[PDB]
Amino acid sequence: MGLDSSHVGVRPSPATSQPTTSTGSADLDSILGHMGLPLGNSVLVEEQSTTEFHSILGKLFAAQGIVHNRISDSSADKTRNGDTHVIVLSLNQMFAKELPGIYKGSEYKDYNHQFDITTRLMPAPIASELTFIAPTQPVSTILSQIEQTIKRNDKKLIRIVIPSLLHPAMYPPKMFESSEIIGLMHGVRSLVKKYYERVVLFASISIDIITPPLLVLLRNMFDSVINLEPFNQEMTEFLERVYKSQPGKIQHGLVHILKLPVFTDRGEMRVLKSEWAFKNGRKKFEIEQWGIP
Amino acid sequence: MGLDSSHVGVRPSPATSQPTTSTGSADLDSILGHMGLPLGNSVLVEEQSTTEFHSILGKLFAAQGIVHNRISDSSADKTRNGDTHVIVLSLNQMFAKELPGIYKEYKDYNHQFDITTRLMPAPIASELTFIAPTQPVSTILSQIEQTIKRNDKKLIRIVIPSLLHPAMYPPKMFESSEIIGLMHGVRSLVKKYYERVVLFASISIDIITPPLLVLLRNMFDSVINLEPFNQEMTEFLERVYKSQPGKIQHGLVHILKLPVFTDRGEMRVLKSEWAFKNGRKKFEIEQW
Amino acid sequence: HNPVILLKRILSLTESSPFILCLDSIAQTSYKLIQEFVHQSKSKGNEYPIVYISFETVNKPSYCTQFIDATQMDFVHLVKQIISYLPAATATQAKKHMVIIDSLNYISTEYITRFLSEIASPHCTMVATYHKDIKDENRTVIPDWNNNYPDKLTLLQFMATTIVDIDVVLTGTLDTEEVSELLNEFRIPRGLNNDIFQLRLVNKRKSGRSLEYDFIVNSNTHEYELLS
Amino acid sequence: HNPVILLKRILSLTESSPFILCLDSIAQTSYKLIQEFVHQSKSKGNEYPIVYISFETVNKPSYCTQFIDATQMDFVHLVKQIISYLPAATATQAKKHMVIIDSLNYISTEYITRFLSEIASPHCTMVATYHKDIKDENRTVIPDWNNNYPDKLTLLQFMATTIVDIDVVLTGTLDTEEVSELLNEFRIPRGLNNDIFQLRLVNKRKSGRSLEYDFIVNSNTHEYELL
Amino acid sequence: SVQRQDLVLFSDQSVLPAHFFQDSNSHNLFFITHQSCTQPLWMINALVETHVLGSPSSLNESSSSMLPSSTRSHAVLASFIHEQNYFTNSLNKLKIPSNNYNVLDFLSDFIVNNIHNKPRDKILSDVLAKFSAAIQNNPTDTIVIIEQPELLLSLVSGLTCSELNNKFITPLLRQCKVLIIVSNSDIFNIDEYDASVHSSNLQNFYKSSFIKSMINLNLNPLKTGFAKDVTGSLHVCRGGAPIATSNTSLHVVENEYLYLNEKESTKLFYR
Amino acid sequence: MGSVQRQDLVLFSDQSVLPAHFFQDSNSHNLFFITHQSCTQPLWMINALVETHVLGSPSSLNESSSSMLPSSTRSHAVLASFIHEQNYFTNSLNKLKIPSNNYNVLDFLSDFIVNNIHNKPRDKILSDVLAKFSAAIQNNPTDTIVIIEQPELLLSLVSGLTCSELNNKFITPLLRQCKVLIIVSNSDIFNIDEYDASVHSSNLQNFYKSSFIKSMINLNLNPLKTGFAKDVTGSLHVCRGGAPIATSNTSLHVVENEYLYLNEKESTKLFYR
Repeated sequence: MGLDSSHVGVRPSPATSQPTTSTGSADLDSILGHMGLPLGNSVLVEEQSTTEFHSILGKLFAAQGIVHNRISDSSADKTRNGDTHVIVLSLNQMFAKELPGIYKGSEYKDYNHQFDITTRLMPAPIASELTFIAPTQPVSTILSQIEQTIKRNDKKLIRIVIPSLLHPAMYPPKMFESSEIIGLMHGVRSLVKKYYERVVLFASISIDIITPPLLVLLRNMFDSVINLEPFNQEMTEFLERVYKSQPGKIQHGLVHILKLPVFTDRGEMRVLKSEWAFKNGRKKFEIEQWGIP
Repeated sequence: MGLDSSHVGVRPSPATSQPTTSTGSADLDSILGHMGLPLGNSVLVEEQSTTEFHSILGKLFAAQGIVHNRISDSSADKTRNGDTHVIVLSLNQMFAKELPGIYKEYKDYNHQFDITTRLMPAPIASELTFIAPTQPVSTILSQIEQTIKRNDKKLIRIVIPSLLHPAMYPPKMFESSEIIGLMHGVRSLVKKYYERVVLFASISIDIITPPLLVLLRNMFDSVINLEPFNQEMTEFLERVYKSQPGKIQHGLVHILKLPVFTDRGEMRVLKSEWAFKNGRKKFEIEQW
Repeated sequence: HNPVILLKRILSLTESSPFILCLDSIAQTSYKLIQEFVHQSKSKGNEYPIVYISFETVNKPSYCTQFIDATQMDFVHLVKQIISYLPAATATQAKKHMVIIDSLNYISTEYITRFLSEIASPHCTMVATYHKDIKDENRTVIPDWNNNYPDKLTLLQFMATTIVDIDVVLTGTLDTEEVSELLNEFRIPRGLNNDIFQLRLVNKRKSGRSLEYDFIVNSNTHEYELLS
Repeated sequence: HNPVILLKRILSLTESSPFILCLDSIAQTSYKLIQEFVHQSKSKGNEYPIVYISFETVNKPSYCTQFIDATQMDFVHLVKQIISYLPAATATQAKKHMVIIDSLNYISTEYITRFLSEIASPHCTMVATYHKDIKDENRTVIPDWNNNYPDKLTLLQFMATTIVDIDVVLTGTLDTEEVSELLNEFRIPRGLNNDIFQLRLVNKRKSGRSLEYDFIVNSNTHEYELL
Repeated sequence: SVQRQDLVLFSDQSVLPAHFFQDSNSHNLFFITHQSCTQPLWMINALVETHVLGSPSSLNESSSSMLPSSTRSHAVLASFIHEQNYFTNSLNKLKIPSNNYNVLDFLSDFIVNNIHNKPRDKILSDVLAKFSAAIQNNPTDTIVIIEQPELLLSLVSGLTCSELNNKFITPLLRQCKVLIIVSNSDIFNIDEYDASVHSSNLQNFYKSSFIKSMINLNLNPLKTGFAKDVTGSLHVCRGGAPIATSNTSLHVVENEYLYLNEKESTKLFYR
Repeated sequence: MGSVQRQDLVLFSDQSVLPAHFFQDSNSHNLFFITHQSCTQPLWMINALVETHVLGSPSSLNESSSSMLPSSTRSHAVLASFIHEQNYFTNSLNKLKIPSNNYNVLDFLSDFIVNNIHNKPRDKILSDVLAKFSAAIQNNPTDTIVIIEQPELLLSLVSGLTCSELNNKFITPLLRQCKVLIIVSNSDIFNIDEYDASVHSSNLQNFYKSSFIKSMINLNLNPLKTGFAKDVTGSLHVCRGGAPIATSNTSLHVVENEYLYLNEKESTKLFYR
């Protein structure tokens, strides 16, 4: 049975013709090739230098899910049935209150909205809409809670967001042991595969302190990976030399694609290095085709 | 406390006027510089190969002491005396039966030996004793101290053959603490009864990690390095001394740490200057 | 903004960066930098209290107000002592405190994050030194084949707010390479621990990429200049 | 002197060396050398019984006489079982024995000597091989700095009477450095593990320095030429 | 353009000759290693299709006549990274009957029902029993494919490569005719970093498996600059152990194929 | 260039080998670091330091200007070592007519293992060693220098010992109860040929690094790196330590220099280039 086809936030893919959902950023979906994340998969957005661009993506995911549930609650003059419930594995309780608000400034619609960083989403999400799971509890207990929460919401779209995976201030050294982290990721992958008709997964990690073995293990475990690299000194200085006349035409760094969705699962080599750029604007975060000046 | 004043085996050193004892080979006593190894000291001899040459050196070392003991004839109450008791720290008790016999100013201080002959009669338990190296270090130290205390004024010769052999020493003793503590205790004992006790040992370095090597080298008083030649050197020497079958040197001798000379702040290194040869009658060392 | 101004501001501690790291080798120690720090703090007139932690120090510094001999005393009571000597949990009009730790090489890796979180507070800032040449012990207890936890240096470099690297400047005829070899084999040459040294400064920007600079510092004239 | 005669004599088990060690890698395995050994021994009447110990292989060779699966039982049972298949301290001069170990990389280091202290006998010839790439297991010995025991390879090389090293002869248009860097990336090229290969033989004597000789062996025509 | 080619493995021009099954007490191993960007779906599918239908019709574009097969011939597939449905969906595009292949699930509920509150010996014994029960009922013609077993080393703590070989791999190989190991070689390909001693217990398994193998297949991307005309390059090379066959003249042929992947189609050609 | 004339020994700015200012104050502990190889034992260094502290001035190497004592005749020295014995120090000192009541010797070699290490834990043995040391300092008041030679051997004696443990319970607590301390150590571990022990035996080198860091002056004796004739024994280098001098005179500083010494029978010289 899965998710009811009356749901608004899910659209069949062009190629696979399978259920797909957007991430809240149109450029991110466009890069993925499916213009969305097909249900039953995952994605990893690793980061270089201490910079913290990924929190924007995590908040965009959570806000898109919350907004879908909110329009479902509204259901203006019809029965839209855009139900969505979001589960976040973290301990930053303020995260729920940091979701950006909608953008109200000056084909298939209602799929992906437009968000504003400066604004704030209101009212605050209710407890039934959003739950948090402590990342310090034992692996078995966490898996049990995730399974129960999945079971309780029988007919709701589920997004599992793991913000800032493997942060030293966020996890004890015991959790850094290979067995614990790898087993947790394996269990999460199993749970995603089981209810493949309703659940999607998103996560991010900073690779500055991660040993290469754990990095390759995580890359193998997930379904897709995107690498973000900020620019260097001479790059930024030379760009500002000839682009400071237009202060709205300077990016922040490059985007690298290593593992794609099912495209690469069947045996396609699609690794593109240094051919895309990302720019974080005052209200929006965009991705465009990189071009060397 | 003390030994016999007119001991036939103890003579004053030339350069230090200290009691001295010969090691069995006069060449070693010459290379030391003190006309022998002075009492209260020790010597460590290495070999960077798979062969064995230090074994005959230890055999000579034990044989000299047993010969000095052997001057106890039934015409006893001699003015001279050579009271010597030998302690060997090993498990291969057959070694005692392989001691070479006699070949045929100060007199009888040093003897010449022949490798081919044996030593008849064989030494008895009351003179040469064995201690098993497969016992806790405290037990070994207790046994050595008991033996030393039991003998009143006999000159004790202590020789450790084939130190650190895997088939001879269990891996547990290979811990740094155990072996280093054993060497420290033996050094303490040999410095306690400095007027009598002498210590000798030999080792092969091809299986020893450099840290343990430097620790053991520090723990001892004098180090001698033996290095055989390679194939090309052997062939060149064979070609040169085709008509001289007695001038083929097996390898070099390296001097790195000496007796008291070194400990008072002197420089005594000499690399690639002396060549040795295992002659049928003498371990002959000469200029290279 | 001229980098000299930023360096003077952070040296005066006018900035609100909570954690500061100093890395040194045997070629150039660090106590001169602490002398510069306290001299700058007194020059500004903001005589903040200073707390010292004793690990490898026997002579009590003049400028320090509290001395804590943590060598013979365990971690939990050490944290209790630091907390007790620290100001209140919350006080708007409380004077800022200064915490100096001689060496960070004596704390196990599985405690650094917890210790840093517990000691941290808006009232006080902590400066610290880590010795690059000293290598910690990892054979005390061996967990599963690899514990995957990062090393000490990487952990502090990640969790710090400003990175200070101290290097020596050679006046003789010896190249850097031969100097390094001599130090490695422990044949100390002449012309080390001079009063004029080189500094590498890294500041973590609030939003994104950090900024790095190089400088030459003399401890007599207290005149910092920028090397191109 | 002709080293080929010495190689044929040592291969034919005419010598008295009670331990033979082979060195291999992933470029060239060592079972071909074992086949050469058994062929030479059989071709000259030296049809000794062969005892095989299994750690890796599961297909019993035809020439094998006794097959024991050591992958399950522990040390004491294994050594007792091997001993029960040997003469007991009074070996008859009727025939010899030849125990073969498929791989030594699985016995804990500390027991090696003790193992070699038991199965050794005047009527046996332990022929065993060691993989140069398979690094030892650190779970056995405590990694503390107090433990100063030497590594497995050096201990075995010091305790062995004759050392055999197997190397792959290159034929294609690649070089040794290219092959090594490809292997480190696990991009296996073609032409490796062929039938013609180099050799290194070290023989040690109780009266002088050991000696080294390098051969070229063709496993098909049984030709051993001098390099 | 280039000329299409046909896959070949052995001297008798047969990819998976059937006599391997008729011979009794002759176990054999295959080692397929690949990088993370060259996923071997087509290789496994073609192998199963060759075993059941008697020919690799997917790749050789039906250029060869059919070889007798499909008489009760069976296959067993287990994986630690894809559970059950991925294999079913991949297979149900070549009309393979559902009564000839059996898929074991080692992804779902594995950790909860296997690892927590169980010692390692129990884990290995239970997995071996699960494999044995499946292999028992189809003893005549059954190749066993297993993909990424070394992942177990991560989930179980204190588990060593030698222990894994002693208690899991070798007993399984002793009760099988053709056992195929699928592995990922990401570990050897970390740029500007060495893991020779920094991570060795993982590479030990790969090296040991290659030693115990008889034929090796390598899936790698292009070392030179990117060429959209081809995906990667498949190398077929000699293994490390002799073939347990009776035809002494049967020998593997080493070669390479430039292979390009498309919308569910692989093109093979030299260059 | 090529001065065969022997030169006197100078360490600090005031042209004195060992000033007395390190004694007429409280809380002014300091540490000298002497490093030697196995080739060059620093016997003459120890003898010169002891005679300078007790007699009043160095004489074996200097011109012997014959100055008076820096302090009372009570001026005392304490010598202990884990490598040597009592008679060694006694015979070395009696060659210079040093009074028997002006120095004390602690024996850390005789029966050490059989009576101290066996059947005892680490804390007990470290506490006993510290107590034995502290007894000598509590025996007599200030102007009592303490010299300990080769203390790092405990790392190879006690099983599972660490540099951090040793410094935090033996070196620093003893330094806190002393005025001037001297650490004499062998640095052969750094000179093993073609073997970077820093990655393997890092625990040993950690002690040397930490001791040098806490030091205020370093004296290193080394054989000539480039081989020369028998006209010189070795080279002595004087370098500033890693800690400031605990002194009130802000003008004081340590002079950095190098000398070459040649040693003959019971007598060594000291000259410039």
